[PDB]
Amino acid sequence: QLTEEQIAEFKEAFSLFDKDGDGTITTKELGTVMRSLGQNPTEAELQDMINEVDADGNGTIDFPEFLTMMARKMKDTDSEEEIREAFRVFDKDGNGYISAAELRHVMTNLGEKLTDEEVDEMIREADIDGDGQVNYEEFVQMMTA
Amino acid sequence: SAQDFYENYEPKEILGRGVSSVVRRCIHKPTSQEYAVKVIDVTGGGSFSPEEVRELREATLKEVDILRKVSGHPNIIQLKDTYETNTFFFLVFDLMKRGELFDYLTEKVTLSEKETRKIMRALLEVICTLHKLNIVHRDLKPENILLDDNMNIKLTDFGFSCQLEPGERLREVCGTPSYLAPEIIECSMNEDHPGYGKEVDMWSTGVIMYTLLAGSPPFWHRKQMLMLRMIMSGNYQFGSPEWDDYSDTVKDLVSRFLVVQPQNRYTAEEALAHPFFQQYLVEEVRHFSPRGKFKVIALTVLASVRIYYQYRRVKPVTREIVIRDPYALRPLRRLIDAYAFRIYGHWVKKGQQQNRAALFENTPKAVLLSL
Amino acid sequence: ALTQLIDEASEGDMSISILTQEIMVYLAMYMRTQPGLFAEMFRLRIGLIIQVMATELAHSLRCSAEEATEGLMNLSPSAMKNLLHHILSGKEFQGQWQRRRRLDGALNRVPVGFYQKVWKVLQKCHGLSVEGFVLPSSTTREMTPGEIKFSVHVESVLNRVPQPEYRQLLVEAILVLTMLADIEIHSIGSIIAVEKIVHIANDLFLQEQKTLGADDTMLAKDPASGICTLLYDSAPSGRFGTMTYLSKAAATYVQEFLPHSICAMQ
Amino acid sequence: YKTADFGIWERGDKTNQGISELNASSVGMAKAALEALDELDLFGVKGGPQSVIHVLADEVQHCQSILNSLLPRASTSKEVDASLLSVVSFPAFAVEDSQLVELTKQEIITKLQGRYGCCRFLRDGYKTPKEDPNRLYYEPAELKLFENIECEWPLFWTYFILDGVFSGNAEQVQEYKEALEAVLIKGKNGVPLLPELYSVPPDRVDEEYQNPHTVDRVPMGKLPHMWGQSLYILGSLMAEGFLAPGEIDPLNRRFSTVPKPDVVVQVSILAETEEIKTILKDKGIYVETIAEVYPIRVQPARILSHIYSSLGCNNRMKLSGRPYRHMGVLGTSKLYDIRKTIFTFTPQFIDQQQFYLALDNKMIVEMLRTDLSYLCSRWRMTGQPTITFPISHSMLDEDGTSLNSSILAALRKMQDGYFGGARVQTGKLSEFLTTSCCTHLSFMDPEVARYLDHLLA
Ligand SMILES: C/C=C(\C)CC/C=C(\C)CCC=C(C)C
Repeated sequence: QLTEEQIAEFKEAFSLFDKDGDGTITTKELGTVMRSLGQNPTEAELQDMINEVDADGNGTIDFPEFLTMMARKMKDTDSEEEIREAFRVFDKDGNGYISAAELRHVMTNLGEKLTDEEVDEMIREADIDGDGQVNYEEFVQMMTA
Repeated sequence: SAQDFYENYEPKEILGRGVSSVVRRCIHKPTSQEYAVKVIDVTGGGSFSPEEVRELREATLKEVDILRKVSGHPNIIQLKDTYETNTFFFLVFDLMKRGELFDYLTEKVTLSEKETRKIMRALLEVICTLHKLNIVHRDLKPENILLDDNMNIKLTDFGFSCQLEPGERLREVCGTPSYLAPEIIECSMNEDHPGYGKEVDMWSTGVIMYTLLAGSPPFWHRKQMLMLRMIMSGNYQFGSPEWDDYSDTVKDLVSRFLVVQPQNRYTAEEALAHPFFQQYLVEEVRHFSPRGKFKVIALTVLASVRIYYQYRRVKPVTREIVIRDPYALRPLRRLIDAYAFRIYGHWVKKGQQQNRAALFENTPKAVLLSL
Repeated sequence: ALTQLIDEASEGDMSISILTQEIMVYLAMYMRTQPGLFAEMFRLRIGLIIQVMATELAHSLRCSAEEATEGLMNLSPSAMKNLLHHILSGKEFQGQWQRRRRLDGALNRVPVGFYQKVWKVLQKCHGLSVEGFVLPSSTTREMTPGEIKFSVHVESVLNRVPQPEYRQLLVEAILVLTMLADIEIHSIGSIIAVEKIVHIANDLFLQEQKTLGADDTMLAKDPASGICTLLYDSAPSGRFGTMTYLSKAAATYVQEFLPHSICAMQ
Repeated sequence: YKTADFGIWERGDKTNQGISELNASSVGMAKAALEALDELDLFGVKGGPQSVIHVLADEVQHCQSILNSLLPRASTSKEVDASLLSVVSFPAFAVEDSQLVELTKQEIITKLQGRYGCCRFLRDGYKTPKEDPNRLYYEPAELKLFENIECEWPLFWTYFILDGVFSGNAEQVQEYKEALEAVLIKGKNGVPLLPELYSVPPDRVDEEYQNPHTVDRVPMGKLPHMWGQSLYILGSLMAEGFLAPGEIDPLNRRFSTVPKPDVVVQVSILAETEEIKTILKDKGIYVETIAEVYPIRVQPARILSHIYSSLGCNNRMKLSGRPYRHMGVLGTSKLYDIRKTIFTFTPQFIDQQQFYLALDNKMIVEMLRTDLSYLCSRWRMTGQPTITFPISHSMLDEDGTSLNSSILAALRKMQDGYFGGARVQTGKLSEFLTTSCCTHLSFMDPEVARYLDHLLA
C-alpha cells in the first residue's frame, strides 16, 4: 500500500541519512545527522538506537529496515508526539510557523543544496494557510497525505 | 547400473533419512567435489507391493523430469545425474552441509526479519521460475527447503510436483496437511470445484512467513480435520504479545498470500514487488516535485526523530515486568522460546502431531477445553 | 561380571534381565548408527527404558501396566528396535505434553549443556536444593563444568523426585533460572529452591486460568507432586506456557532473598 | 578395548584412588600392536608358518571404534590427556582419520601446554607442592588445588618432535625443538639432560593460580628422564637426517592416516536345502546349496571361535590359547584354509542358538546391513571380504513355501550391487576363492581338532 511514491520518499530519506553512498547507514552516519538536526546523543546511544531498529546489522541500518521503520507503525499518540517533534526540529525559533528560511536551515543542515526560490516554492506548493509558513496543522495533514 | 554409480562417486557418510529414501554424502572421484546422493529403496524392504514399486519408479522417473526441466537456477538443487537400478534409484545432487529449514527453525525459534527476507526473496524468485515454466510444487514445506553454509535456500523434494497443461487444474490431494491451501481441501470435499492451478504455491509460501517469523504454523491444532476448517475459512491472527513487535509491512504481505480465494492471491511476480522486498539501488536519480522534496527532508527529519523516540520507549528489563508478564516484552519472550526449543527441540518433527505450535500455548486452557 | 551384574539387578526377574541385554544391544547399534539420539541423555538406564517402553505401549492400544508388560515382552525384536527409536528420537505414535514430560523426565533427558549451565549458575548462589537436597558451589569448585561427576551430582539432586514429569518441570525452572541469571548482574548469595519455584509457577498458573475462566475440574492437582495436570499438559512456550510461569516464579522467589535486583543486557 | 586399566600414569582415573578406567592410550596402543603383529613371522625373514603371529582384525576395529568415540578425550573422567600423543602419531598410529589427529593435537596444546613442557592432564598433581609426598592417593577435594599448577613434563615435547619429523611438517620440528632445548639442563661434561618434570615453586603457586603458565618452574623428579631422553635423542637423530621414517617403522604405521578407499563386498548367498534353493530360484535369485559348496565347507562363527582357541597352546607353559570370544563380521568374512581345506565361516549374527535376534528376519536384514556397512568402512586386509549367507527355514514364511519379503528385498539389493551403504558383488563361493583374504590356520596342523577332522573325513 506504500505507493511507488511513498517508497521513493523513504528512499530519498535514506539517502539524506547516508553521506557516503554506502548503501547502509552507520552509527556514525546517523549521528552525523542527528547532530545535523541539533539533538546530538552519545555514540553509545546511537549504537543502541541503530540496534533497536536492526538487531543484527552490526550497527548499520538498511533500506529494507528503514522502510520497515518509516511505514506507519506509529500509534496515533506515538506518531503524534513524533509528528510534533519534527515540527519543533523544524522551528529552531519555535515560533510555530515554518520559515521558508527555516526549511533552508534544515537542508543546510542535511547538506543538500537547493534553490532559494525553490524552497519558497516548496512551502508555497504546500502552503495555503500559512503564506510563507507551514502551520503544524498543515504539517500533519501533509504527512498523512 | 551400480557400477556406473561407483565409477564416479563414493558414498562416505549418512546425511539424512526418510520414509524410503536415504540421503548420503559422496565424493565425486573425478572432481573430488562434495555432492549429496538420495538413495530411494524402490522395493522399500518388501513392504511396497508391485503397484507401489511401479508407482515409486514412475514418481521417480517423473521426479527426474522436473529437476531436468529447471537447471542452472541459483536456489534449487541441480540433479547432476540419475542412476536407476532394479532395487534402488540413486539421485546425485549438491551437498548442503546444513540441514532443512525445519532444523534451522528449531535452532532459532523466531527467524529475524532481515534473515527471512532474502530467504523468501529466493523462494519467491524460485516460485517465479516454476510458474513461468508452468510447474507447480504443491509441497513447499520448510523441510522441503535446504540451506547451505551461506544460508542460501535450496528448494528440495519436488516429489509432489506436476506440470499443468496450459489452463488445467489438479484434483489429487498431495501434501502434508498444515501447508495445504484452502481449495486443496475444498476440492477434496467437493467435485464442483474443477481444480487448483499454479496459485497453490503462493499460499504455501505465505505459510512459511508465519512459521519463520513466529515459530508456529498459521493454523495448527492436534486433531486432523479441525486444522482444515481453519484453513478453508481462513481464520488467522497476528496474535499478541507475539506478533506486535514486527513492522506493519510484514502483516499485509502475509495476508496477501493467505487470502482464501485463489484469484485474489498475490502472485509471485507482484509478490516480489511488495514494499518488503524493495532494495536500495544506489544509482537512482529519484526526481521529485517540490512537494516531493519537502516530504523527503521532512521524512528524513521524521525518521531521525522517530528512531530516538522508539528507542527511548524500550523498557529495560526489571524485576517487576518479569513478574507481571514475561511474554509481553520481546527480549524475555524470545528467550523463553529459545530455551523452549533447547529442551524440547527433539519433540518437533515432520507431520501433524509434531509441529512447532505444540511448543506454544497462546490461549487459556479454558478456551482450549471449551469444546 | 556383566552377566552376573545384569542377573543381580534383575533380582530374580529373568524377563527384565533378558529384555535389558536385548535393549543394550539395540542401544549399541543405535550409538554406532545414530549417535545423535543420545546427546541429551548422559546415563543410559535400560530398566527405566523398559518401563517407559511399557508405558508408551500402554498409552497406545490402551491397556493396563501388566497387560503392557505382557504385550511388550511379546513383540518381535525389530518392533523393540523401532519402538526404542521412537522413544529416543522423540517420535510419537493424560495429555500430549504430559506424555512428553513423562517421557522426558523418566529417561532423564536434559538439553546439551544443562550440566554445563548449572555450573555457572551455582557460582552465583550457595546451592541448588530439590526436595531439601542441596547442591552447593563447593561441588562446582570440586568438579569441572564438563566433569562427568558433576553431571552425576546434578542428576542425584534432580532424581530426588520419583515421578518423571515434575522433574522435567524442575529442569525447565533451572534453565529459566540460568537465563535470568544471565540477565541479572547481581547474585542471590543464598540457596534457591527449584521445587518451590515450580510450585509458585503452578500457583500463578492456577490464578491466571481461574481468572480467565478455567473451572476447578480442569484445574486439577496431580495426586503426588501437587502440580496441576493442565500445567503438565501445558505447552512449554507461549503466553500461558510452563516456561513463562516458571520465569514468573524464578523472579518472585529471588525477591525475598535478593531485596534489590538489577537486570541488564535485556 | 573392553578392559579398564590404571593406564600410562599408573593411577587409573583423575582421582588417583585405584579406580581403573578405560583410558584411550591403552586401547590405541593395543590396536597399534595388534595391527603390528598381524601375519608377522616372528623369527623374521628366516621363519615359517609356525612363527606367524595371528591377530583378528575384529578386536583391532573395535579398538579403532573406541578411540573414535573417545578422541579427543582420553577417558570418561578426563576431557583430554597428553598421553594421546602416544596414540595419535607415534609410536601407535592408532587413529586412521587425520581430522581427529589434529583436533586432539590442538586440544592438547591449548589446554595442557605451558612454557616448560606439557602437563600430563588437568589437575594432575603428581609432584606439585600442594600434594603430600607420602599419601599415594588423592582426596577428592584435593583435586581442585592442582588446577593451573600441574607439573609440565618436557618428555612430551620430544613427542611433538617425533610426530613433527614423522609428518614432515618442519615448522613444528623447529618451534618445538627450540621449545625443548630451553628446558634441557646441562649435566656431567655439559650434556643435555631432560628433567622429568618442572614443578611450581611453593611461593609462586598463587601467582600461577591467577596467571596460569606464567611462573618460572624448578626441575623436580627423576633426572635424567630416560623415556624423555630416548625420545629426544631419536628426534634429534632424525631431525638432522641420520634416521629415516622407514628405518624406525618398517611396518609403515605412518600410513594409517592416509585415505583408504572402501571395498567391494563379495557375498555367497547359500541355501540350506534344495527346496530353499527352488523357492529362491522362483524369485529370480541364483544361490548354491551348502552341499554343492563342497569341497568348501561352511561352518558357524562358534566353530571359528572354538578353533581360534588353539593358538599358542603350550602344555608345559600351561597356556590354553585364546579364550572363547565371538568372531565379528571380519573374522567370518575371510576364507580360511585349514588342513588344505577351504573353510568359510558364517557371520555370528545368524546364530539362533546363542540368542533369538537371528530368529527375526527383519532383524537379520538390519544387522546384515550394519555388518556390511561397518566392514566396508573397516576392511584393512589383502583381497576382498566374503560373507557366506545361508538361507534357512526360519528365513522363509510361516506358510513355508515363500521366502520373507524383507529378505527377498535385501537379497535383490545385494544382487543389484547396493545394499545398506555397501557395494555387494554377489556370486558363488568358488569364484571368490582367488579374490579374498586366504588366511591359513597353521596352528592346527600336527577337542575342536576332533570335531574338525570328523567334518573333514
Ligand atoms: C533479571 C531477573 C530478575 C529479577 C529475576 C530474579 C533473578 C534471580 C532471582 C536469581 C537467579 C540466578 C541468580 C543466578 C544469581
